[PDB]
Amino acid sequence: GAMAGVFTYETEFTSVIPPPRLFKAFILDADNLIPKIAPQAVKCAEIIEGRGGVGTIKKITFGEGSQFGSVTHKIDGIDKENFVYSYSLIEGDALSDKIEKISYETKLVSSSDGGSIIKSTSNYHTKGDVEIKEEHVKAGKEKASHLFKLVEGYLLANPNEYC
Ligand SMILES: [Cl-]
Repeated sequence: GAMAGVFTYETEFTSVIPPPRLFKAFILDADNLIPKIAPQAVKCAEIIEGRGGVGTIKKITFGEGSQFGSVTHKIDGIDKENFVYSYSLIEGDALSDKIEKISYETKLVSSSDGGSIIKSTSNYHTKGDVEIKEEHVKAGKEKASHLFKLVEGYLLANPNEYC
């Protein structure tokens, strides 16, 4: 029986937008917001099974920017009051014989200056010898980063939304 392990990588950035508005727009309204403002990034998001809570299975189809590829996510948890959203990658290019699943956690933390700290944890569920490239991981972190800036810009330009 092959070695089962977990490789954990955590990363953070800041936003001028405080957690309640950021969690409502960027996290809870991702399916509707991102295809609408960034069609090149996301073509659409479709719920396959569930209502939007824990256990929900959803397929995200990318735009031209990611060669109309796609990812399938399972929602592992949602804590609206603490701004925590957990989900697993259950179908995607990042999975292999070596990486069977990636569980992510996005947590919004408030700061005293009125902003947010966006804390992203990636947990890679490994099988056998572990061979994880820093370039492969950091391209995934850059990806999430440049997209967030499009969301942040839009929310600043449309202050009446997600209040
Ligand atoms: Cl990238």
